[PDB]
Order: sequence, then C-alpha cells, then structure tokens
Amino acid sequence: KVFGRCELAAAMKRHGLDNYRGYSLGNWVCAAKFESNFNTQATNRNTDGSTDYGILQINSRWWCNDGRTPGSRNLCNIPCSALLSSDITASVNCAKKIVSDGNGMNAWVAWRNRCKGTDVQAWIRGCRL
Ligand SMILES: [Cl-]
Ligand SMILES: [Cl-]
Ligand SMILES: [Cl-]
Ligand SMILES: [Cl-]
Ligand SMILES: [Cl-]
Ligand SMILES: [Cl-]
Ligand SMILES: [Cl-]
Ligand code: NA
Repeated sequence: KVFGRCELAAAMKRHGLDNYRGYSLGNWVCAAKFESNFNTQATNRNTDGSTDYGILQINSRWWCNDGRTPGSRNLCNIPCSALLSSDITASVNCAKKIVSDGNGMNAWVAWRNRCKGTDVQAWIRGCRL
C-alpha cells in the first residue's frame, strides 16, 4: 500500500506513535517519507546482507527474521514479511521498540540526515487528526 501523507499521519496516531518517546507525529511521517516514500512494500538490501523492510525500513540485522541475515537477531519477534503489510500495526509496534533502544530516532539514519532539526510539523500540516 502507498499511503498519502495525512492518511499515514492518521494511521500512526491511531496506533499510538504520536509523541511516542517524545517524537511528534511529523517526525514519524518525515521518517516514513524518506525511508519508504510511504510504501508499505518497500525493501532495500544493505551491503552487509541485511534487508530493511516496510514503511519505516526496519532492519533484519536486529529487529525481524528473514532467514537470510547470518548472526542477526529478531528482537521484534516477527517475520520481516509482517513489516510489508497494508496494516501498519507490526511496523508501529516494532518501531516503538527501536525508538526505546537508547538513541531515539537516530536509529533511522534518513531521519537523522533529512528530518532531525527541520520543520517536521509541515508533514502533518492541514491533516484532519
Ligand atoms: Cl508527500
Ligand atoms: Cl509534528
Ligand atoms: Cl537470519
Ligand atoms: Cl532475537
Ligand atoms: Cl519468522
Ligand atoms: Cl493501518
Ligand atoms: Cl530521544
Ligand atoms: Na534477523
């Protein structure tokens, strides 16, 4: 599924991401825009052989099982395919664990490089939330 900007803001708020770990909804919408372009089916292979999955590009190195990332963990206790669903519940649940792990949203390098410190409220501007 390819979400619209306000459609995703609303789904993230329904699943309790808004202000989770003090990160306003615009931070989450901006991270999703640059990780996946709002596409739940986004996948990207990393040079180390891990793969990033879904709207928030969650990495198989630590967070989900894809069976092809040697020495990896599965700390969200999910198949990485669950992160590609039209329903974002598994991505949001896992994202809550990642953002709790100690470095906040810096875990998402695209958030650090493209969202952090910017006018992230623009991402929810106009949205009926
Ligand atoms: Cl957009
Ligand atoms: Cl915001
Ligand atoms: Cl594996
Ligand atoms: Cl594990
Ligand atoms: Cl699995
Ligand atoms: Cl959803
Ligand atoms: Cl933080
Ligand atoms: Na894994």
